[PDB]
Amino acid sequence: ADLEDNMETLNDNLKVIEKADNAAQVKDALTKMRAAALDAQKATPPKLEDKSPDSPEMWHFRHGFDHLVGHIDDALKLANEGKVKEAQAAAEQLKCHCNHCHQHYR
Amino acid sequence: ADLEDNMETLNDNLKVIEKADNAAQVKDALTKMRAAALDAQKATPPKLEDKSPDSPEMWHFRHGFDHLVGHIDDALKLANEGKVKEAQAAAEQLKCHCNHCHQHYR
Ligand code: HEC
Ligand code: HEC
Ligand SMILES: [Ca+2]
Ligand SMILES: [Ca+2]
Ligand SMILES: [Ca+2]
Ligand SMILES: [Cu+2]
Repeated sequence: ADLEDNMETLNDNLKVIEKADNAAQVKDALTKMRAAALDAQKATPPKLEDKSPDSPEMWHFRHGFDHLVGHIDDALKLANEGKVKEAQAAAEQLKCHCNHCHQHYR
Repeated sequence: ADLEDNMETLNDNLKVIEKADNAAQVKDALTKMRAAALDAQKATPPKLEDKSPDSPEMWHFRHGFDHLVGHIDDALKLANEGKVKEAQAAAEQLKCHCNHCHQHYR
C-alpha cells in the first residue's frame, strides 16, 4: 500500500460518504480513510525524497496527517451517534485538510 | 459586533498578516480575528434567518467557527514562538475554511 494507493483510498471514500444512506456506512468509510491516512503518514512524499528523514519538512508533513486524522475522529464521533447528515457535512470539511497539505507537499 | 463587521475584521486582518514583517504584527492581527470569529459564532446569518437555532444547518454554522478558531490558535502558537513565515502560512491556509463556510451560507 504505497502512498498513491492511500490517496486513492481517501479520495474513493469521500465519494462513498457523500452518497451514504446511514451513519454506519459513513463510519465504515471514515475508518478506512483513517487507516489510509495513518498508512500514508509512514511514507515519504516525492517532493521531499532527497531531504533528510528527520527534517523539519518531514515532521510538518507527518503532522498534516494528524490534523486530517483528528478531523476524521471528530466525524467518527458524529457517525457513531447516528447523526448521518452532520457526519456527512463533517466529511465535506476534510477537503480543506487534504488541500492544506497538498499545496506545499503534493 | 454584527456578523458583517466581524467578517470585515477577518478579511482585513488576513491581508495584514500577509503583509506583516514581524511576529508582534501577526499576533496582533491573529488576536483580532480570534475575537471576531468567536463573536460571529453567536450570530444568525441572513441565509438562515428563517430556520431554527438547533438545526443541522446552524449546527454546521457554529461548528465552522470552532474549527476556524482552532486554526487561528495554531497560527497564534507559531507567532508566539516567533516563526513569522510559518504563522503567515498557517493564516493563509484559513481561506480554504473561509470559502467552505461561504459556499454554504454566504
Ligand atoms: C499530507 C499530510 C496529505 C494529506 C492530509 C492528504 N494528502 Fe493527498 N497527497 C499527498 C501527497 C504528498 C500526494 C502526492 C503523492 C505522490 O506520489 O505524488 C498526494 C496525492 C493525492 C492524490 C493523487 C495520488 C496520485 O495518483 O498521485 C489524491 C487523489 C489525493 N492526494 C487525495 C487526498 C484526499 C481526498 C485527502 C483528504 C481526505 C488527502 N489527499 C490528504 C499528501 C497529502
Ligand atoms: C462560517 C462558519 C464562516 C466562516 C468560517 C467565515 N465566514 Fe465569512 N461569512 C459568513 C457569512 C454567513 C457571511 C455572509 C454574512 C452577510 O450578512 O452577508 C460571510 C461574509 C463574509 C464577507 C462579506 C462581508 C460583506 O461585505 O458583507 C467577507 C469579506 C468574509 N466573510 C470574509 C471571511 C474570511 C476572510 C473568513 C476566514 C478567514 C471568513 N469570512 C470565515 C460565514 C463565515
Ligand atoms: Ca505522483
Ligand atoms: Ca445514496
Ligand atoms: Ca455586505
Ligand atoms: Cu482543520
